[PDB]
Amino acid sequence: MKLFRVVKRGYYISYAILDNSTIIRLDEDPIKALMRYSENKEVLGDRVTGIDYQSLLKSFQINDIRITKPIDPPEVWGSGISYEMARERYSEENVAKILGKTIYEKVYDAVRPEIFFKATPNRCVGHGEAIAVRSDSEWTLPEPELAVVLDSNGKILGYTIMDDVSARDLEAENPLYLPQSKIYAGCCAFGPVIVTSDEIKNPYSLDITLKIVREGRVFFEGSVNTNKMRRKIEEQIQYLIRDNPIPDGTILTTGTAIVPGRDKGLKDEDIVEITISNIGTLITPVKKRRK
Amino acid sequence: MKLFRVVKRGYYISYAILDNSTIIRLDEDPIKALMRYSENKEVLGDRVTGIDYQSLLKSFQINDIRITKPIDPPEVWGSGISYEMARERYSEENVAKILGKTIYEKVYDAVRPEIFFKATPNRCVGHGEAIAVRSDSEWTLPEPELAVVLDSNGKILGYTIMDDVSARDLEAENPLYLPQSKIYAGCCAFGPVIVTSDEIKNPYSLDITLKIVREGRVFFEGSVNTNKMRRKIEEQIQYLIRDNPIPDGTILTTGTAIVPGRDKGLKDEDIVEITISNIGTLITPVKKRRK
Amino acid sequence: MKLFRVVKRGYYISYAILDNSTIIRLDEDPIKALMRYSENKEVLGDRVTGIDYQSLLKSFQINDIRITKPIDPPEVWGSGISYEMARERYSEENVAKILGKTIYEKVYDAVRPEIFFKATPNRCVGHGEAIAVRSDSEWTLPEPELAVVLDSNGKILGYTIMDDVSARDLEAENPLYLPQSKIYAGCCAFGPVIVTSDEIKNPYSLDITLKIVREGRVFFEGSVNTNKMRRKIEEQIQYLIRDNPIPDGTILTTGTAIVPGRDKGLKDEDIVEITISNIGTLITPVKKRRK
Amino acid sequence: MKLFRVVKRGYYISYAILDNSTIIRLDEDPIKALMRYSENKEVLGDRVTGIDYQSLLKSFQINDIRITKPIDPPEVWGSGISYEMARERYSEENVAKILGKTIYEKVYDAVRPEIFFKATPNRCVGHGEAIAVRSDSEWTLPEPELAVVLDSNGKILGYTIMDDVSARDLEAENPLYLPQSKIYAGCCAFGPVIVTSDEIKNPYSLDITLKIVREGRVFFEGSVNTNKMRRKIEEQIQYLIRDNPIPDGTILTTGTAIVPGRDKGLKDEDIVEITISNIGTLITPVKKRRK
Ligand SMILES: [Mg+2]
Ligand SMILES: [Mg+2]
Ligand SMILES: [Mg+2]
Ligand SMILES: [Mg+2]
Repeated sequence: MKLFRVVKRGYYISYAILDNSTIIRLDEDPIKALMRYSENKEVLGDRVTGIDYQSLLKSFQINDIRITKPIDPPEVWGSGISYEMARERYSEENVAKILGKTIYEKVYDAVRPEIFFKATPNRCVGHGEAIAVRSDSEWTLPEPELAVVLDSNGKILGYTIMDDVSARDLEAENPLYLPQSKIYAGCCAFGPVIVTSDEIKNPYSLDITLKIVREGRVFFEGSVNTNKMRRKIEEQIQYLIRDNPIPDGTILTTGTAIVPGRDKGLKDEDIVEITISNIGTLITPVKKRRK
Repeated sequence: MKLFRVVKRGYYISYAILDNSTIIRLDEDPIKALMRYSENKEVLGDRVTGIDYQSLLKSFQINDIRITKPIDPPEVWGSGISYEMARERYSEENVAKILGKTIYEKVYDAVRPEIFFKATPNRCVGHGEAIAVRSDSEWTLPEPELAVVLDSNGKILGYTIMDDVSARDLEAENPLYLPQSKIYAGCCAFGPVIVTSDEIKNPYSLDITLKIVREGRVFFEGSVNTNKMRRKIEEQIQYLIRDNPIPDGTILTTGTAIVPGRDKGLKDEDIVEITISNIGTLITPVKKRRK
Repeated sequence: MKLFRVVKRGYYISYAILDNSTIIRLDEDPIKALMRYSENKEVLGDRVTGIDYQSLLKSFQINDIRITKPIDPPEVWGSGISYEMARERYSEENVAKILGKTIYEKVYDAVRPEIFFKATPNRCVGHGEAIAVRSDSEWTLPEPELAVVLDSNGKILGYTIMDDVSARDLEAENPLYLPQSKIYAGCCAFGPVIVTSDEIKNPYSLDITLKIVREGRVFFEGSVNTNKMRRKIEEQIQYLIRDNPIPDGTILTTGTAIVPGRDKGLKDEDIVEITISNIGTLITPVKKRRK
Repeated sequence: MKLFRVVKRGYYISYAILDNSTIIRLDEDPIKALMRYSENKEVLGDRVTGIDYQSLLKSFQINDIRITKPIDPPEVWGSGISYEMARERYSEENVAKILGKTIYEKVYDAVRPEIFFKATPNRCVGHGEAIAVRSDSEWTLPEPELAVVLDSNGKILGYTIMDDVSARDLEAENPLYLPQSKIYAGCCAFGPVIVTSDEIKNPYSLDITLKIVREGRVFFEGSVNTNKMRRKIEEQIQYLIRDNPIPDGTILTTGTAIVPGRDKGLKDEDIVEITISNIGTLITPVKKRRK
């Protein structure tokens, strides 16, 4: 099952695609629906015709329906430095270091992984909506990541594409600026669907692709497979929930492996496109904040 | 006006003390009430007798009413290293450093202050309720701080006492562990009242006192005045709201100046008592989390 | 306990007077409060000062509070011809008769009492508000009646004063017009309080007084005691609930004994005043409807 | 457009059939939907497949959906004696009479029509649900009637079939018993659809058919056309709303022309079937109330 959501005349409607391309309009709240499917694979609703899912993916709007965030995640959390190359996330001198070894280098090996708070729902956007670059950032990069939807016990309810938008220049100036670099209006995008757990045989065998498009131009193109992830998702979940209650429908984003260069900073009117196998392609325009 | 709130048979009731010791039961939501007073000093409600505020402060419960968090803050944010001595927040080698200078040392001077995400409302507790020490922390300290209640424009609606409970050992191991050290069930307490802006002539002239009590014993006693704060509150507010919408009733906690020693780690059954001039004394029992 | 309710800035607040003239502001819905008192005499709320009940009775408004209907009764039902003299309710020829005996004459004796539907809550008014005379009525009379508040089982939760406003001319033309004569905007008023069951030792020993005031002038004055009621209230309740569910807070009005003459028809600007022992005095201005 | 409603796992869902047999699941409340269609013929929702309307009509339930009342009418009102033959509604002596002429005879001619209060929503049932015979009734008859759905101004939003269930024996004993004879649990049924105003060219040219079925047996069969209605619907509406606000979605039932004989009283397990042209057939089992 693949869940999506549209806004229509100020109200939300949720939908699900079943393997055979048939669309079901949902009776329940989409988070409730994900919890139910997790149990017995039951889906409550009616089969609809005239909802053109493929056109929604391409055009964002048809008639008076517009695709958006597939759910409102009460909380969003991130995980850091979960790939081999991620040790080198900012290799240049000026990095913070613990006795000669950099903070990122140290955390890559350490028993305890990095976990940070990413976003509240109102700070998130979806397919076809604008992500944002801070007014005081000179170097902001999108981070293509696989993300899980969780229940309150830390059980995986589904998978989706997330963009961990990061003001990389601010983080570099001082690791104490990390929350400012990560948390703001439009700092995060996800979708276009949430896929149920059975839609992915092996989460550690999916292609993640990032393209940045500037005035028709492919400004960057990069691809890494999830078989290169060295810190497993279950361990990330484990540390996130320890002494820390998370509500149903929380999203954990599992860290990036694709890092554009210092000169590949995002700017106004850019188009970020992120693809993951079996999920789809998340497309977001870019908008620079004014002082 | 000083606002407090009680839970009574599963429902909330808000109250306000006016200068002349008279108690008013509020008609409106306490956040709405704070916004209104901010405008014209109007308070909607009825004068009550038989609500013994002084006894509530001492005993927490009388009959079937219990004092608690005076509001539900939709978000709580913290500010870091805002006092002269705070450069030395963990002076010992092993600290992360940028070209010989430590991260805390650097941020104390830098134009940009430290701002981090502290808590969601359900992660907060109030007067007479238990704060918590993480199951995997060997060194947790309370941070006595002055905190402001804000509206969505960043206007100060009032002041209160906050305890920025911190797993200091985790932060020390790696500054990337800071969110884990700061954000969890019972990581934050505030109250016992919120005082309106006019109740404090000068926020930069108040005594903050911390006492930790172990089995009747004064395990620690420390006091610093707010005239020692080097980073003003308005600048902290400025950086918090930049490209970052905050809902009405958000709390910003302004940083601590009282730092107990490495051996003064909190443990089960401890009692933390925090006093600030004109506000009152916040009292919370301590509870250690089990693995 | 005596319950009243005020509207204040578009919202309701309920209050109760206890024997010793002390005022309690209620925590619960007033219907819920009546149900609870019915059980164990428990009242949930805070004692207030500065609510001048006696002034409310006289002046209707003080500052920004106005007295109104003490509850919203989901349904209001009436009982007919429950007094000895009520056989003569319209004695003049032209009355409908069953084999020489009039319909009212017949129902006075018959095993089955008269029960009719009186009003929905939005068709009711309270102390100090305008009752209404139909645009097409040439002869409308107020009917001073004792009324009970009931729960869903038909248990008496309290007593109050009701005015069964009746377009008597329409009823006289044809008994099939009775619902039009009885049910309309402002066809019904009650209050100013609801008194709990223990506030009345004997419901069959209370003085009911009707006065109609026209431009300072006592246009009518009449008084009958409830010891003259020949059809008991419990029997009226019995027939009302038979195969007929009534929601909590339903009001049954028990029939009138005071019937002004054919020439005493109500008109614009009139003031109806109804007094019952131990309850109080219901005062309503009169307003004639325009075609 | 023809509206129906199902209950499914404790929640309601509304649907509409468009001329071409296509089913639309509604976005809005069905009363809101009727008001909108009344304006510009706009319908908000999605086309569905797998909702078998014809099977619902026949079988009441399929899988986990059950047809019921198409709306919750906040109020239901009735009109009386609107057909030529209705003068003879109980011709036998013992009838109430005004100077030799019976009450029904008088009201048939009189400028003012009969209007009475019929039911609250919780006293109503729909297609496939049980109507009821009072425990103390020895002669109850169904009254097949055309009914209008109205807005607050008295504008016709649609048409439907209603059964004005009447304890005829109680009415006959005394016209003052009419409300007891008319208003009770299960005193009223309507459906199975509401048809929009354009679905009926002439309301005064429709066949109304009543059949009562006892153990497979046609116990009664009767049919009258609406071209025999002598009191027009607009006049009934006019008198209903005069000085009398009615909420959106109120139903007025326009009076019956089919009156079974004194021996045709309903009993337990009976099946009442009512047909009107262009609307459909309302089917309700019968259940006798126990003392
Ligand atoms: Mg990331
Ligand atoms: Mg702190
Ligand atoms: Mg009366
Ligand atoms: Mg009828």
